[PDB]
Amino acid sequence: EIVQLLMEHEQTDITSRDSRGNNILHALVTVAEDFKTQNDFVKRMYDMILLRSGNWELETTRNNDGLTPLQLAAKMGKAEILKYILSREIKEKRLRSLSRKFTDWAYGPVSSSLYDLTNVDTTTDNSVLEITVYNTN
Amino acid sequence: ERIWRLQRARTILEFEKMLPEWLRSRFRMGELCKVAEDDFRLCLRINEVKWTEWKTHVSFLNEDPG
Amino acid sequence: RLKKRIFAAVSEGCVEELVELLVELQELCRRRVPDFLMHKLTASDTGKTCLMKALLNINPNTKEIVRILLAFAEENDILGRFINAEYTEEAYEGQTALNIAIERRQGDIAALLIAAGADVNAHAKGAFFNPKYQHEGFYFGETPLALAACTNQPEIVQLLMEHEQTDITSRDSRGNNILHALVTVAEDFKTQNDFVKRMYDMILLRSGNWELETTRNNDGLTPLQLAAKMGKAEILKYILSREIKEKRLRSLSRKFTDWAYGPVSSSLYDLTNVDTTTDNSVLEITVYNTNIDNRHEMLTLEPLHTLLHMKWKKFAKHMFFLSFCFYFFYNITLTLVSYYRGWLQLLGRMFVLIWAMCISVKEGIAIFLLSDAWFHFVFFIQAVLVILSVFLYLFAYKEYLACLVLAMALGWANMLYYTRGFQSMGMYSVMIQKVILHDVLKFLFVYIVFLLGFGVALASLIEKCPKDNKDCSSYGSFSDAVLELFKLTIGLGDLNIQQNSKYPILFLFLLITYVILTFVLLLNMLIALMGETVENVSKESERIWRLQRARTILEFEKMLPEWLRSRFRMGELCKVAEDDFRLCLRINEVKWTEWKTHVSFLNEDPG
Repeated sequence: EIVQLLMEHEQTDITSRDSRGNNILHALVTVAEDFKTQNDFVKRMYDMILLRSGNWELETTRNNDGLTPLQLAAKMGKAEILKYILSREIKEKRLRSLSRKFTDWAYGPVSSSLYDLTNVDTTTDNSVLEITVYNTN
Repeated sequence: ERIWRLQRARTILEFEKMLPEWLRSRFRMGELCKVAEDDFRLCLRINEVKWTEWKTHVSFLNEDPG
Repeated sequence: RLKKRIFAAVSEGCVEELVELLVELQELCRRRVPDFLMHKLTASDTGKTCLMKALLNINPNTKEIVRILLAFAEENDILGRFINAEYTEEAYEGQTALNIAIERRQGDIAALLIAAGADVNAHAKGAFFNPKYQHEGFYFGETPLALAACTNQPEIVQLLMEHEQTDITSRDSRGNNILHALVTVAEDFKTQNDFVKRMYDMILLRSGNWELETTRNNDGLTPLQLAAKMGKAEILKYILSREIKEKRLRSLSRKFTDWAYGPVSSSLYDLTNVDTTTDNSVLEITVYNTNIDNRHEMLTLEPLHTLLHMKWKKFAKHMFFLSFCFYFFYNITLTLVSYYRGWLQLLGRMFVLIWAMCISVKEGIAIFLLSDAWFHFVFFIQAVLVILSVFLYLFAYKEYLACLVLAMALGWANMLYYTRGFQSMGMYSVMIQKVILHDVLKFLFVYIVFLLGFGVALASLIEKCPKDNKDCSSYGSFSDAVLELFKLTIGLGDLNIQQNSKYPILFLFLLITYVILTFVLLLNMLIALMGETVENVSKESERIWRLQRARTILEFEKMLPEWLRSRFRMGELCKVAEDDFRLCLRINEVKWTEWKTHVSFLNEDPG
């Protein structure tokens, strides 16, 4: 409730970056732990905030360590938030451009979905796939 | 099995990092697909079959299944 | 200009006004006719009508759009060619506007189209609707009724069957009728939650006949035999025992209750295409079909289990034991011939050559029809070695004794095949057979690589000249080193500081590492792994042995004469209905769980 109050407030700045460089999504990633602990309310808040401000601005930024909240979830050990972020299906046709997974065609039970490799597929400098493999911590 | 998948994975990425820049770009797993009006992004196709939950398909990309 | 505004107008459907307006411009522009409006209103490349493109996109206004389209097409009397039009493209060929409304789960529009004269019998044969390499494509059957059935839509199925013009018995391009289609689809309970069995029942009970289930697709299979070829157990249990309670359609059941009194009841099963009096039956397929690996649960079903049991108790037991005797005497005579090298050779050796030739011919014929058959290779190799040793004994050569004794030892290794007649030893030999495959081989590979490593490791150090003393240098070429290591594993090998080895410390270290890597590590690892496999195999070993025993049973059955085979003829004639006489198998049962008054039964007097 308080989150919706603050975002609905016209003066709130959703994209604000704290002293560490983290915006709100980085913060939600550095927190979230596991299902046996938090019962997964962080994924819900992450979705809520993204859908509430339509943009790639939040998820494309970088904290002072030079990481997007996706790459940050890769550096840290957070699987439950990474599955969510890494496959998103947004059903509402307005905000559907924010999804990372799409259904190319579906007929009966058979369906061919489609995934987005931008920061994943290791055509970039440090991607999600290089981190999850070479990260020994 | 998961541990072996991890080791195999690290070998795979090593061999990828040992390739020339052009031969590396020769493979380039994925394909260009048009998601939205201005959005063209490299995508990876995965086919699925699910008998559990049925629905009328509304949001999709192409009408004609290929 | 005009067409694209229409296709986009129905695709969007957010504005039905400019659909009415654009259509009005079409009718006014029609004053130049039925074929014209179809050409202008139908996409020429793919043959897609606007009605198709209107159904492909489901928005809340779609129903009214379809109504407007059908009224506009009826006002010009194009309604006949307008609905029944279909894709001309190679991949989508045959698809009609009804397949789309059924695929998208729209019941109202499907009804409107049916009542509007839509073809319910239209087969859609594309490359997409008849896929090879099933990853990309969907095969539901060609007919629409098969689509509504395979997609789990009971209402639309009842609509189509209640429609007088639908043909239930239609056979698609592959030869499959609707029941074949339901069989090629159904998977398992953990996946589909078993709605296919329900639809199969629904369709059978809806059209009373044996016509559907007695037909054959172009591969020559009934939907029962097809469920046997494929791995489908859940549909096969259903089909294979059916109890239909309604007295009208009761003639379609494959299981009947002969009599029931209190808890005790004697049911009765139907063996027609099951019991292997036909060419390829349900029982021959589930056994000899190697493409499944579901055959565990396949042979535990109701009639099959007791068919195998009854055959064993009738004949296959005595043929199996008898075979054991004739092979046992053979191998003894083979040993007594091998051990002592007047009239003993003349008496026995002839029989050795005879029965060896018989094994060679029979196992050879069986090996021409090709991990289950691995014995047929071994017995054949034995027979080849025996008769070969006989040829080299008649001819003058010294190599005959080698083949003879090797054949003998191989024979005593082939005693194992006859342990499958007993339950306690059968499961044992099964567990051995799996241990050799999963565990021991991995050990022997990684061990032989070490023998080959340390062999050349040590031979090069002991490689110094013996100085014409064979006892000074214990290690000659690479052979003696490997042999000495294998001695050391048994405890025979001689471990000492060796003269002629210029590096006695390195030598000793490199040998101790061999002992450690072998014993305290890689040999115990094997024991742990075997301890892991025994736990998983202990559950399925009985079923596996039941499978092997089953294949032996069917083999002995196929080796009988036509008359002696018909002498047994498991089952009995029983009168199910007025004209129905069918060979049946009786199975007595006692169930305390659920009580009911017995209404449908066969005889009143329990016997």
